[PDB]
Amino acid sequence: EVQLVQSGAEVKKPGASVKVSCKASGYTFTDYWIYWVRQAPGQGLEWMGTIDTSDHKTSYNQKFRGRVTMTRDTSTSTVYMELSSLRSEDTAVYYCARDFIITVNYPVVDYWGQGTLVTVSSASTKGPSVFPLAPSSKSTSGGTAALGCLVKDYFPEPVTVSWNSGALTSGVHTFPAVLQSSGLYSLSSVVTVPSSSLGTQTYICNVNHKPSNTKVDKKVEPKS
Amino acid sequence: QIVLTQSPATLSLSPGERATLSCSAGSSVNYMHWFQQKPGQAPRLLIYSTSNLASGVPARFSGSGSGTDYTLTISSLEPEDFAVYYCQQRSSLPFTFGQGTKLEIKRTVAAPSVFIFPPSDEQLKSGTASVVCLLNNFYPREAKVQWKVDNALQSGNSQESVTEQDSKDSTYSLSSTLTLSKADYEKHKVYACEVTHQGLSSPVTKSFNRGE
Repeated sequence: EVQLVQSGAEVKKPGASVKVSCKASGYTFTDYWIYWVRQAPGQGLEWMGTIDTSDHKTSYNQKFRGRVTMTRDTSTSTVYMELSSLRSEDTAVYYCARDFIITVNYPVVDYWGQGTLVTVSSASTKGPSVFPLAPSSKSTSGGTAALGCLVKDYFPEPVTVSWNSGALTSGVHTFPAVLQSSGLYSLSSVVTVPSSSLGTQTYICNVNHKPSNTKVDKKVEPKS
Repeated sequence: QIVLTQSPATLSLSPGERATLSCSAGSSVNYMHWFQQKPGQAPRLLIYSTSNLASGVPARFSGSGSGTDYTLTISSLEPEDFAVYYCQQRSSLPFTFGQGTKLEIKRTVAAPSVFIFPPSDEQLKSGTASVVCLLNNFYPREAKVQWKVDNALQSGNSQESVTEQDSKDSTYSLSSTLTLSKADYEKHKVYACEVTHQGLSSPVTKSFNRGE
């Protein structure tokens, strides 16, 4: 089986460098070039460059101005991409991909790594504060109400959120995080429930921010 | 430095219909590649050198075009085909991608279910107030959320977040969060979120009075 396996997520300060690995297996490493593409959150695709795994020839996107260096180790079938002098706008998922030659006798068989998230920020690791999005006390015999929790001011990504230890899943919406002007992330998770049982059913949002080893369970209920 | 312009930005169709996606290059290229991308996944090559199917790609995908104008056609759409599609040229360095076309599922109009949430007393102690307006399970994606504080229109102090199109009911959900200092928050009374959407015959306003 062909596999391209990349190194794990990175968090870096501006000015530092990052070196991402792309480990190839299941085919003849020196028979295919490898190239790299990145994608900033919510944005499109940007080609970074390519490397010949046989003789170390390279070509790069000159927009990176010599900050990108691609290398390869035949002893370990690994390609590396180093991006130097990092800036906040380099925050992106970085992908390696096996190149292809369009003039082959057979259909191209396409293979990609799983991607590596690189976060570039001056922010420090911080666990979130978790605040209730409280439902209206207003109840009806068969109406519904929304409630949720606001998971605010954490760094870096990611956080996970479940409800009632995973027992409550249908109608849960956990929104994509937004990056605030402070450099800290915030998101909300909500769920729709019957309004008639808000006083007797317990709704708990389970928040886990592994980078800060923060685990919080927050009960959400009508105010006053 | 060859610019690839894709159109339309979003394409809304139902399963079984036929999708036509366009890619226009700013100068001529010898061929065009096409990639598919689903949320949380790497891009996947579908068509190479304008018309050739990558290994394992089903025959309902076909590509055509020449010069500066290329097309990806997807017949009898399956649910697995709704995704973002990127064209790529490799005729001139640096290789460049189009900005992408989102192919999303068309369904009947669904009005949002709208809720407003005041800041918690716990957060207020910390010196900030977040007010949240929630729009649940609506279609189409287009929606306007307007914040007013004592009838003053708020600009620049809210952020919106939207879910991916739901795999089961094909709807979107949206949160808009208005952030104020505690100082600013305690100076005003009426907090209101007004939602405009095709499924609402007139805009829906949810509001509360601070301290009530």
